Amino acid sequence: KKPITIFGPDFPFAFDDWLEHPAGLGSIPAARHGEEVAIVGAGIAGLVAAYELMKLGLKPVVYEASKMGGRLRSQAFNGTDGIIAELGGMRFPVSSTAFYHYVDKLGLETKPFPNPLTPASRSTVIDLEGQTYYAEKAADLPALFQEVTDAWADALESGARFGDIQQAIRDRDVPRLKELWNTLVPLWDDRTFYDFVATSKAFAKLSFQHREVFGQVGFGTGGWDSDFPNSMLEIFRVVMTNCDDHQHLVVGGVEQVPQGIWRHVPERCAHWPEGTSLSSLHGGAPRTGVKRIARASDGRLAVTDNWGDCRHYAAVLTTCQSWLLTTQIDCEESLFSQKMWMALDRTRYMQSSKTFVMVDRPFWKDKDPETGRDLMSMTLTDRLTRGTYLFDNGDDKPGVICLSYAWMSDALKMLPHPVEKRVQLALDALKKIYPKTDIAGHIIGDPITISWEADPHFLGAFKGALPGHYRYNQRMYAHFMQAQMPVEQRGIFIAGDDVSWTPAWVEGAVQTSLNAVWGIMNHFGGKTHADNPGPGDVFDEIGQIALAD
Amino acid sequence: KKPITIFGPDFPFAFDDWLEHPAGLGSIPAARHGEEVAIVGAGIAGLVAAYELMKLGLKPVVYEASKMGGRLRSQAFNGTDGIIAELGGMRFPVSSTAFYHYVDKLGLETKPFPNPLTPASRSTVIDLEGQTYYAEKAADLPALFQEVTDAWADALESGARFGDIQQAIRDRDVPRLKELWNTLVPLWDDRTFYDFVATSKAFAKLSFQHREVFGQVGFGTGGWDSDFPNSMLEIFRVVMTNCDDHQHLVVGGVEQVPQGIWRHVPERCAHWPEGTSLSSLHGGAPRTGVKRIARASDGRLAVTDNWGDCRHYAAVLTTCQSWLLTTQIDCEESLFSQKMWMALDRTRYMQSSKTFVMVDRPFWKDKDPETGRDLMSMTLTDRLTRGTYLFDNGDDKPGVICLSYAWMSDALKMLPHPVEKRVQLALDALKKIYPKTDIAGHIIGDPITISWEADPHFLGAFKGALPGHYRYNQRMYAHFMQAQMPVEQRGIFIAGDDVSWTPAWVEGAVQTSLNAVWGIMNHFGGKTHADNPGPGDVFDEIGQIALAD
Ligand SMILES: Cc1cc2nc3c(=O)[nH]c(=O)nc-3n(C[C@H](O)[C@H](O)[C@H](O)COP(=O)(O)OP(=O)(O)OC[C@H]3O[C@@H](n4cnc5c(N)ncnc54)[C@H](O)[C@@H]3O)c2cc1C
Ligand SMILES: Cc1cc2nc3c(=O)[nH]c(=O)nc-3n(C[C@H](O)[C@H](O)[C@H](O)COP(=O)(O)OP(=O)(O)OC[C@H]3O[C@@H](n4cnc5c(N)ncnc54)[C@H](O)[C@@H]3O)c2cc1C
Ligand SMILES: NCCC[C@H](N)C(=O)O
Ligand SMILES: NCCC[C@H](N)C(=O)O
Ligand SMILES: NCCC[C@H](N)C(=O)O
Ligand SMILES: NCCC[C@H](N)C(=O)O
Repeated sequence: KKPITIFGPDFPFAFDDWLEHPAGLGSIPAARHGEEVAIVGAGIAGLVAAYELMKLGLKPVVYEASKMGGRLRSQAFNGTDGIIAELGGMRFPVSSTAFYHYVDKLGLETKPFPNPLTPASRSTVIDLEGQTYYAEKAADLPALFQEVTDAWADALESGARFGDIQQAIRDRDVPRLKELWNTLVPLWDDRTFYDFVATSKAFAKLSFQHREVFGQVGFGTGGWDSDFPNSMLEIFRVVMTNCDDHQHLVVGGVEQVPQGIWRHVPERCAHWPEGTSLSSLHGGAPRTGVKRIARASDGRLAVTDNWGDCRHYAAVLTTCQSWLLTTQIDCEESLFSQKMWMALDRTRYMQSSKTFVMVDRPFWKDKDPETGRDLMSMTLTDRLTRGTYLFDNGDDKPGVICLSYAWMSDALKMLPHPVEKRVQLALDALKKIYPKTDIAGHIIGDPITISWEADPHFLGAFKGALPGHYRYNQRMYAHFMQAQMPVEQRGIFIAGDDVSWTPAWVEGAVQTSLNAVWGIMNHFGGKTHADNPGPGDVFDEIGQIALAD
Repeated sequence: KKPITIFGPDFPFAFDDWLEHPAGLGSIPAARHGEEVAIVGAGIAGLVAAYELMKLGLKPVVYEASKMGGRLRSQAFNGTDGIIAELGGMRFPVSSTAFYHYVDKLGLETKPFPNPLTPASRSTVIDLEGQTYYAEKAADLPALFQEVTDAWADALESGARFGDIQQAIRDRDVPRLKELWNTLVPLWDDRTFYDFVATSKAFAKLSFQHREVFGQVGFGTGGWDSDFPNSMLEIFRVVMTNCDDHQHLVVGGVEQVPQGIWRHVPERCAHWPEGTSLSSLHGGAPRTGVKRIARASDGRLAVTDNWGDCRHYAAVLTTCQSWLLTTQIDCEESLFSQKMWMALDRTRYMQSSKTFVMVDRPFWKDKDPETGRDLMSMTLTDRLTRGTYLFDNGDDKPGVICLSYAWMSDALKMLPHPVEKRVQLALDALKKIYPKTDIAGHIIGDPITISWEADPHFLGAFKGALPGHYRYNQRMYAHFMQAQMPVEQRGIFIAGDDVSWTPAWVEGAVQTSLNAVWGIMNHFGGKTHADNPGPGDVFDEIGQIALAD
């Protein structure tokens, strides 16, 4: 059967085909070869754009204020080789075909992520209101859990034509997909996920506790409560494109994706000599953080770095999170329309924390000879840790444990606390769940934590779309299409997962980046090859519907 | 006409009458006079309770981990007398009768708060998408604003029987209020404010922009967007009890409320000698922060402070924000039912930042002879400052300007930034609005800022009730009623504005405190006088409806 992929629904362009086609993404007039384009941010969106623009014969100049990779960050533990904690993105749905294009291009290895109740996880434990349930398959759970699942399946089929939309995605039937999706847009933009859940037939006829347990742990594979306030359109996108199943981790860390793109030598670039990579073009490193972007008096865009160094470019791509164009960069107001500012400024970010330790061995696989149970499981709880994940690196390697992965309120619980207290709070919660398991005794190396909200170069883990934000996201996603733009707004571009329709998913950063590549190519008077048309060649036909004032 | 007051709707008890009645709040058996009751937190809820319990003949022992007054905090500027910035609560609706009972008791002076389009504000400026509107009265504003107001009035009357509910409040017609209110509870618990707005007839027939403007500035008297995700029941409570109009500030700072309660000598206490105040009972200061609460082997509650000192009490009231009973205090898990923990733990906190400067004089009242406009106005914008308030202390005193009062996303935009950058960001935004006004030149003293989310003794400005949180709030509000509780859960109490139905409003802290006074009196075998019945005497009859599982 044809795989589900992140194929629209908003802009069902085949990015994977565009990338794989042997003609390449297009071309730029030879007279513009070697011209510079500024790229703000060295995360996945900045680097994907830089890489493909280099291939088209431009000289991207990437600036990075903090760390290479942005929210793809894999921190090594003390003294180890190949043992990392994924601080940002960690579980990549195989529906992410644009992303996986680069993963494959680098020859990186992936393996199934130990999500609860999957073959990669031996066991799961749910702990709610002081009651603990062990499962090695879904059927092992109390009846309430299958009831929640059935009600969710049914609410999605009844309220979104889930099956029909997924079939259309499988077959890449664009006219059908748009018809279905475009029906849903004005009906669900303005409504929350919780409203979708509460007012569904399947859940309205169940107890409040079914809804509540759905929030805390779902049907035993993951909680939803942090996303309850979001526009249901966001959740539809996630489930319809299977963002929420068949996920892999990148072995050795996903940070190897941005780092590898930086160093990767394409077989063929336009203009550049053999052996050219982004790295070599920069002499090893991106430029420092950007402090200012303004229209210069020669018409170009002036980008000023932290040290006052000012350079001029025909085009500038920004990939930082949207608030940073006010908060961290002095970005001249007339460079975006007031409608674009409102979209960039009203956009909301979700908070997230993760706290990891390393352990001497995957001791959780040991059996409690009294009960038959693993000493420790993938843990979902209403306690402060919320989600605990177990990473097995082989019987003879240390294990890693994400003691707590938390979002929104539960992340904000940890905000002001240092790592020692984070870990202690988590161990004390996990001691309530597993009173007989000595986790502490196995812990080695250093403890690693993060709060994405705290960091001024991110002001959050990822966007979450509120009700009524469809029009904002539509403005942002379409910004790379500039033919109708006032001339004073042209030449600056945006990309990244906040521009995307699917914010907490790396595929959205990749796809928007590729749209910007097309926009920038076009800006330099370039164009796609006639046999491999690109995003902006079809955008007016199959792009996101616009809503009324 | 009889005033609107914060009279239910959930528990329409006449706290004001209770407080004012000459008999007093009740009594406790003489044998228990002088016994201690621990109070965690010296904000308004802890201090009200402590004050009323002292009057009944107990010895409250108040602990405070940080600053007296909690979220009633008035910081004096360098070198000045009587010139303060309100860092927490600042505008107290006159419908807050229990609160104003204590304000009057202390003889404190109040004056109308300079909200937009009131007599206390001379002018207001709205700045949206780069367009600026000046108004000295509502009619000065473009027609869109009156439309938004009409639609909101209409959505409230149509969807909530606002007029009826308000009449029932004016008349303190308890059966009618409850009938009207109880109808709304199951219908709106699970739905957001934005949903109520979008799906109203009045707004559904207006452009998206009408909704949007309503979020950003309302109808020209205040924005609603940070409250859009909350349960609509919360909002109903606000508007029905006039929390959102006729607001006063306390002259010299509202922190004079908690500080004067601490020092106030009642005419008559049971047991204590004349001249007794909370201060004199404590020898001048509350005890330090609490680190632990547990059941002791004598059957009392053990409270352990930061320095390891452990003291035992027949009753403990905690008034810190609910998360802190896991995050900051080791509070023995069996002291609360699991249902209670879940309420305490799931409760969500809103973020808030304010940044104030002092100016040499109220220069904003000067006229621009070219335009006839004030040099500066009460400012509502979509720019990052959001709301700017102007505080006139008289022509011959310095003025105070709250450069930016922001909530949620717009507060999170400032989170990691220091005060200098906060003030500069705000002055730059205000320069875009008022390009001809030199604010900087009038600024003297020190700048003052806060972010309530950042402080570990608060983990936010105040609760905001999410959809589906009615049951949690019902559990917490009712926790002072302990006759059916397991014995192990009795004797600990909670109060404060997160226990209340009206979280960002001081009256809710006062009303819950008073309930807990009742509970604690009852716990010590005391009771109200027959001619002045108290909260728990009528709670089972007029209390908040419970919802089904
Ligand atoms: C906690 C968490 C878990 C996640 N889990 C998943 C997952 O399981 N699966 C999945 O697919 N996706 C996941 N994601 C999302 C994925 O990681 C992102 O969508 C993607 O990494 C974002 O890429 P980006 O290039 O848009 O932005 P970023 O990586 O944010 O890149 C922007 C870069 O801009 C830089 N920058 C900022 N300001 C400046 C300045 N003034 N000058 C120069 N540079 C600047 C930043 O430092 C950063 O490096 C997760 C994200 C988080 C936060
Ligand atoms: C930014 C903001 C604006 C507001 N504006 C308004 C307004 O305009 N009008 C209005 O009516 N209301 C307003 N409020 C609400 C009002 O300020 C609150 O409702 C009220 O002050 C809350 O009082 P409380 O006693 O419940 O809690 P708190 O004031 O939080 O007091 C609890 C105390 O417990 C202490 N504590 C915490 N942990 C411990 C520990 N482990 N041991 C000992 N002590 C501890 C804290 O330090 C704190 O002093 C506002 C609040 C804020 C934050
Ligand atoms: N199970 C009830 C206690 C949960 C605890 N307050 C926590 O957040 O972990
Ligand atoms: N809404 C939960 C966050 C989604 C995130 N991409 C994750 O998979 O963890
Ligand atoms: N409306 C003009 C732009 C606003 C600017 N990004 C700000 O946050 O203030
Ligand atoms: N979040 C809106 C209410 C906040 C507060 N009571 C105020 O008037 O500022």
